[PDB]
Amino acid sequence: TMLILLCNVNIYAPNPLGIKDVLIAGNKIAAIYDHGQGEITIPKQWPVKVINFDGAILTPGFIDSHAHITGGGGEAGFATQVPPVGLTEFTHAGVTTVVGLLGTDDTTRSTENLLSRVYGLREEGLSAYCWTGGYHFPLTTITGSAKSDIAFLEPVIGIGEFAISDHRSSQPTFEEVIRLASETHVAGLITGKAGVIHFHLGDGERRLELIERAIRETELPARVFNPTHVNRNKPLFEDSCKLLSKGCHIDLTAFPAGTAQPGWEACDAIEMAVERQLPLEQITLSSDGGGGRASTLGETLVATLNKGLSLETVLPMLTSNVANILRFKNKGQIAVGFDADLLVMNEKYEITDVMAQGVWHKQNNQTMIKGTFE
Amino acid sequence: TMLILLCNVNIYAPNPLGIKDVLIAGNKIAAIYDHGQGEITIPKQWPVKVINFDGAILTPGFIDSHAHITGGGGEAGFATQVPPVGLTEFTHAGVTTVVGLLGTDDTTRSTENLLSRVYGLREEGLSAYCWTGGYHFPLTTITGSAKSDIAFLEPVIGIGEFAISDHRSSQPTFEEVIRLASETHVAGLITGKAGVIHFHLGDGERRLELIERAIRETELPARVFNPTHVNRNKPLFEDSCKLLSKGCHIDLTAFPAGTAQPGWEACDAIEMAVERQLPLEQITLSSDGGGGRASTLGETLVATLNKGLSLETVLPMLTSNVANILRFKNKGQIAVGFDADLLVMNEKYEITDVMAQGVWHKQNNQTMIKGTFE
Ligand SMILES: [Zn+2]
Ligand SMILES: [Zn+2]
Ligand SMILES: [Zn+2]
Ligand SMILES: [Zn+2]
Repeated sequence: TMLILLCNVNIYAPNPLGIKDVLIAGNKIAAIYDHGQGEITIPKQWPVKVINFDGAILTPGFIDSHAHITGGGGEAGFATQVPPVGLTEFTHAGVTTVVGLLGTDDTTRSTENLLSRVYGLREEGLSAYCWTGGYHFPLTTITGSAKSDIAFLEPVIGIGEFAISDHRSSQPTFEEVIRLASETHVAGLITGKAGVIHFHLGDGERRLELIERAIRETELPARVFNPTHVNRNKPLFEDSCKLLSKGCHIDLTAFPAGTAQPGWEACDAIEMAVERQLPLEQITLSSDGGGGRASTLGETLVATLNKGLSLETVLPMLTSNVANILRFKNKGQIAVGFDADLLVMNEKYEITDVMAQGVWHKQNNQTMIKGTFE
Repeated sequence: TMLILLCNVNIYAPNPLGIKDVLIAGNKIAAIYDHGQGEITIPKQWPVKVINFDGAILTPGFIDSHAHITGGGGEAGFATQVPPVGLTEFTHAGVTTVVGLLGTDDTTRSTENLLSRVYGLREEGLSAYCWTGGYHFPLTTITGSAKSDIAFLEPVIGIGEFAISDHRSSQPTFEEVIRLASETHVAGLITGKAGVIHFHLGDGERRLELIERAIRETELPARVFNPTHVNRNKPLFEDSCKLLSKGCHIDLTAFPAGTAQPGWEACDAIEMAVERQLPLEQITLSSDGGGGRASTLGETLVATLNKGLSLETVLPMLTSNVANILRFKNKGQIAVGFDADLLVMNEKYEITDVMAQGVWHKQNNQTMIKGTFE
């Protein structure tokens, strides 16, 4: 039914509001107000469903800016192509918005594949967007240019994951990179969309040089440049922390626990950023799912809380911080007028309930909706 | 506010429902129920606006399937290119959904212009779609084929307005036409969209021969072939009425009252269809606005009600019959779950209030929203 009243929820918006009741109307958050119960009169003719959550934590849904929705892989032979990621692999991990991309294999996979799968996820109830262009130069696009792709394909928000400082990159020049950045930036103005270039970083010692030079030498705003994997090695993390001062958002990768290799686990990188007093609103977390599994997002969250960080310190990294850089004006907050994408968590931060666009995909820890072929 | 309660409305859905109360929740119709005498208590914390209409007629918004949103013209020199049609030219005529197209001038105007303007009108709060391809062959498209424009550009729903039996046509062959129809039909299957070819008819004596042949000789469903301007001359209208038996929707043009003269005024054609016991669900009316003004849709409606036809007979031709052929599953009806696209009319059938996606564009005879540059 179309109106859902969520009573007695302890809201992290991500900022803590305390105990509230929330009215959902269709796919939107319509009201948030101090908790009552028996003293409210609901008209009998209105289709309202009332759920009492007994003070459970409610958070916005996670926005995963980096997922290989078509499947990634292929770097160890053709048998290593990962199949497309099922709906429930996102929704059950608390992901209510996904941004898809191609990675190393933009030779056998196409943007048509990517965008098709965005529409398919949208048809199944998930919010979904994608990055055009891919990993290599020349770019992989539908229309022949990034500029035209971002302008005319509504779900295309920018260029990604474009590779720098990696043995698998195209060895892009400074001139190539700043031209791509101009394209996405301008397309963002034309469209109101993110207008960012999301960079895959490898383990090359040149690290962020290209981005540092772009911001120092050119007029392109620093927010256009969005490096990911920045916790993959320690010198790179250190340089990424410095780049915050310029105004970039940086994206950590939620590596499977015990896998962060010679870099930092994401929970440790976040602990470091907190201690250092870095601008936390500029830091985000993504899964690399399909490339990775989206459940590492919540695992990283719980590992952080386990260190003694507060939910409101870390939760923006999965929600409002992502929506700010990606210009998703209606996502990432539990606030009136925003989309009804929300999670309920129990006291050990397991996600028990998942709502996407006002529809339950998981409720009382049970699957309500699964993908067509799951 | 995000909930609006429309009280004491006489609903034509288009089917007559009698007097009701209607709850709008964001952009959707959430409840429709019997108008009682006692005012109901609405919880004070919920942002609900209540509005009383004293029994006024409420209808779905008009869906205009044929408008030159960029402007048309150009057929008498370059100074005849019409400027883009303002937002209010649609809303104030009761048009809450428009489908744009290019016409004779697909040489100086592009699908990029068209689709840009679709997104513009959506940003201003109109629902808007477009036809790709245009008038001539080879087609005008963004991606270089209709099939790929329909598959990957969300707002693109089919091919139009493709000219047959007209001195300005490309003199298309049967093989050309059926291949186009194949493209749009399959793209409709892939996407769920209309998957139709909307044909501009001229005054050529060959009339609908190419369509008739396609239906007779091939497996293409009749609903694929959607001729417009079928009232423009009398023999064409006679042939278009026969095409209803094959299962095609046919589209009448709401010519300005002075002016249909070799053919039939749209109100006279509608009256003939009713009298002749034709399948009225298969007949639509569009404005050719920009090409033409959307206010002729209302004018036609009023002219047919003055002949003594009923509002429930004619109103589907502006609303549900259009939604049916174009596969707009959430438009065209005042029913729970459909989009909150609604008109209120006075007893002279003048449009006093216009709601698009739950937002008022006209209220009590006053403009509430205008276009950016109107
Ligand atoms: Zn990567
Ligand atoms: Zn990746
Ligand atoms: Zn025409
Ligand atoms: Zn026209």
